[PDB]
Amino acid sequence: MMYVKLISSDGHEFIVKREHALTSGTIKAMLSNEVNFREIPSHVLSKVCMYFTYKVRYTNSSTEIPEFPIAPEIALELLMAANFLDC
Amino acid sequence: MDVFLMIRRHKTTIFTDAKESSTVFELKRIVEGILKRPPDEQRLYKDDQLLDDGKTLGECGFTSQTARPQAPATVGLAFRADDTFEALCIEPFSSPPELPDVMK
Amino acid sequence: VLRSVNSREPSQVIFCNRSPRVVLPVWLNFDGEPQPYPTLPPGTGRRIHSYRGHLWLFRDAGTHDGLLVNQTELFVPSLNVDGQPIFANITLPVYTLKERCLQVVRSLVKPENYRRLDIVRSLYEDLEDHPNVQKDLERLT
Ligand SMILES: CC(=O)N[C@H](C(=O)N1C[C@H](O)[C@H](F)[C@H]1C(=O)NCc1ccc(-c2scnc2C)cc1)C(C)(C)C
Repeated sequence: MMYVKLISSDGHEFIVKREHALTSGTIKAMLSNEVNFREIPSHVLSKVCMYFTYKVRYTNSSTEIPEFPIAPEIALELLMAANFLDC
Repeated sequence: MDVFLMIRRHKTTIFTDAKESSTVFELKRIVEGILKRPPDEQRLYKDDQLLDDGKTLGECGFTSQTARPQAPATVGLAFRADDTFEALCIEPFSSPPELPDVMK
Repeated sequence: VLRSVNSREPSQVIFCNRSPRVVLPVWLNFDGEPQPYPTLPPGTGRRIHSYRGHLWLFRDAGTHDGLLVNQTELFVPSLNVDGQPIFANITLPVYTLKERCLQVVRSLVKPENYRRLDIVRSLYEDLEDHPNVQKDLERLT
């Protein structure tokens, strides 16, 4: 199982499956095994990593799908990061 | 049933999944592959509680409906350097800024 | 192009809302015009009388966000076998993270203030371009 390291602006190092990270076309390009993000704080990048897990678990599933939750405090910063990462 | 986790030590966070029926020791094997440290140099935690190698993740309270993909459960990690284990330490995430006027 | 066929052949259906949103069923009439019907609260159902060859789609009643029905965009009632109704499972799609972020922001900021936000102009346009049934019909044609 291959993993990769995504690093926030504040130094937090998140470690996820390579398959999950390639959800983002932007990250796919920055690889083709670590990537630094100078604009994205850890409170945003953790939510991005949770979205990967969510997408891969519920894409094309006939079971019921729960809502992906987003706190109002982080909505604007997360919006900007999803626009950049194209996810 | 799959459970979804964040395994955290200092400024390191690992996102991974495991079976409810799998063991604490087997979770250390997973860490070993990623961080290159053998099981005997690792301690794992639910909050402040040290976890036994033989127990299942389900026994230790990680169930498929609490440890979800969009909201995974946290498992503490601590290493041994030489003779003694370090104290469990987890750096918090960054703080969000104040909500702008138009969102209040 | 997209319109119900006037078949006059009955078809009993169950609308089953397996989403957390309040649902608005939309019948496309014989001229292709969207016609709204009464809403379903989350986790509820209704047995209704439709007809073979008719077209339906489903939306969030308050924000008009698009929903899926038996895994897809459009639902068309078919022949009832053994007097059993056709099931119509209404669910959340896996929205992109971008589109989800827009939903939450729209629900927090009043449309007059989208411009006072500190973001690039093309995100102001993405916020103002809220989901709309007319556009999605044009798209799917
Ligand atoms: C012969 C024909 O095509 N009749 C149409 C008709 O009866 N329709 C069009 C659709 O097939 C629809 F299913 C049906 C209809 O209007 N049935 C009554 C009805 C009333 C309420 C509801 C709903 S939707 C959510 N809650 C309810 C109670 C569903 C169906 C007319 C009257 C609208 C022309």
